Amino acid sequence: KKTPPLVFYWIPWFGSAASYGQQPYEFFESCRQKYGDVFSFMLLGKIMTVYLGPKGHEFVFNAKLSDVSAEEAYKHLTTPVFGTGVIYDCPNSRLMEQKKFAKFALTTDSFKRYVPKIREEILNYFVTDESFKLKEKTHGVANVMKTQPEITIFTASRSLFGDEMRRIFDRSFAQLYSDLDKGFTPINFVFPNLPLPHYWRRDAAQKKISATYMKEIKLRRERGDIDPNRDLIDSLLIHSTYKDGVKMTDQEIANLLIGILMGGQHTSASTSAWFLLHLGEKPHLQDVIYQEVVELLKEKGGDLNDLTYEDLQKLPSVNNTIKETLRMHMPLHSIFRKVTNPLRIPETNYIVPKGHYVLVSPGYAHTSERYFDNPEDFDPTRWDTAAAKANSVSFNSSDEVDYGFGKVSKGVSSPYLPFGGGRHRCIGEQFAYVQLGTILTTFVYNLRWTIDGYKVPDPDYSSMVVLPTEPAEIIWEKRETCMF
Ligand SMILES: CC[C@@H]([C@H](C)O)n1ncn(-c2ccc(N3CCN(c4ccc(OC[C@@H]5CO[C@@](Cn6cncn6)(c6ccc(F)cc6F)C5)cc4)CC3)cc2)c1=O
Ligand code: HEM
Repeated sequence: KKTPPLVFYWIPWFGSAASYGQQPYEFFESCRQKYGDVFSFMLLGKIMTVYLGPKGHEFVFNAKLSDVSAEEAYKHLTTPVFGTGVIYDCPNSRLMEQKKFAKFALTTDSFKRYVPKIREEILNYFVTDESFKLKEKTHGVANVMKTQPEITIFTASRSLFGDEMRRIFDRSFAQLYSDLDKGFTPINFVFPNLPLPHYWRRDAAQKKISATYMKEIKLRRERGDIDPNRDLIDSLLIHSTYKDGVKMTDQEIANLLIGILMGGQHTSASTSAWFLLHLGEKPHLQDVIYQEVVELLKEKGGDLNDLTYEDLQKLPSVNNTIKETLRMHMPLHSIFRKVTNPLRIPETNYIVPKGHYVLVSPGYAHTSERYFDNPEDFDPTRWDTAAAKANSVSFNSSDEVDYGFGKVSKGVSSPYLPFGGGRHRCIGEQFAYVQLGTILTTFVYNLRWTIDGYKVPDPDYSSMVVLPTEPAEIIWEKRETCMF
């Protein structure tokens, strides 16, 4: 009566890892139907306490700074991958402000600039890459698991870092990111640093990529032109001063960029991968977006005026599509807080011993039939003339709160929380809809793809983000054959 019911573990230290590791939303539901909303289950030595539904969103995201802590849970996943000093390798208050700094490059004025850039890179890929080669080919097959992470990393790189850094990638140093990218695996949670080639190439890579950003930060500064609020590198050059007057070192700034680049790239890659495969099973939907985009362009020329950020606003169908994939495949299937003081689940007789791991999964409610009718059908129409990414789209108090990076909703009690809530809330929400929006609109305008006498592959949950199975590929044709 004082603790949540810990459950059976197939092999004990191993715990429920396979059932949960194989499918969390299924595993969660099986327990719910005979224990209720909260229950514990052990995993890799660490036992896991879960709270399902909106109320579990409140108890976790809105937990006091003293009761839980995300630094503890994420430290080894990120630090060895990004670097020291920043993001979970520092007090919470340092993290909060590092958000404030970064947000200055994620504003409406930046976004208007980012869209043409982001589109321009996509068009580079359509031509130069073997997957498409639109200039010479009219048919094609694209492995979305290859293309999307490359398109996402090139688009993010160009928007947030600039054109000098995007030209540096055209080289072998591209490799260094593949090596650091491999370092970013849930295998870190338990194995942070081992002596085999993987971990060495990963530490080496980090230090060389950190140097690359340090040198560009250096020159961009001394050269003396950091004036346009061009990007994320500019905004950290001018804002990197904490409350107390302490100032981030340039290596620390460099590690933050790496953190944010890889952080944003993985999540956004999944979602673009997923709405390509899903849009491919239902090509009817692609033509909905295509008609809407052409009607917006108006009378002649494929586009009367190349599509802008403001225009991206006027396209509910594009935005509704992004909301549906984030519902059906929230890249982050489970979010953790390590418990630092015993917690008294209210409207309950439970204490969560200190030292347990607290797991919240908005994705469950997203996939849940208890909260969405026909939850496993890809139907973006369910968003009824409501294309907003977020608002207090659910109940309880939704008044505002400031944790040090801008005022944010107090109430997190919604079934749909793809970007989370509370202090660790995502700051990249609007950058994603822009980036993904531009990828989507650029894709349908030039290509019409399909899905090979089949339907969407089963998701793999064994990595950072929820990704598709190995033979994941779309077969494209051209909506207009002659353009160069
Ligand atoms: C079946 C055999 C079995 C045995 C074991 O072999 N087995 N096999 C396989 N598995 C297996 C494999 C994996 C798991 N994982 C459980 C834990 N999951 C996970 C996912 C995401 C996480 O997020 C980390 C942070 C959160 O915020 C981010 C992200 N972000 C938000 N916006 C942008 N980025 C962030 C923030 C800000 C930044 F600036 C940067 C950032 F990055 C980073 C944390 C944890 C992964 C799956 C479980 C089981 C097994 O159990
Ligand atoms: C669809 C794409 C994205 C999704 C679904 C997403 C989702 C989330 C979620 C759920 C969290 C909360 C994690 C937690 O509570 O522990 C989060 C945090 C965060 N995200 Fe994102 N994110 C996305 C893209 C981005 C991008 C593009 C950036 C940067 C440009 C970004 C930066 C962050 C940061 C800095 C945090 C805060 C980490 C913390 O407070 O501990 N995310 N994101």
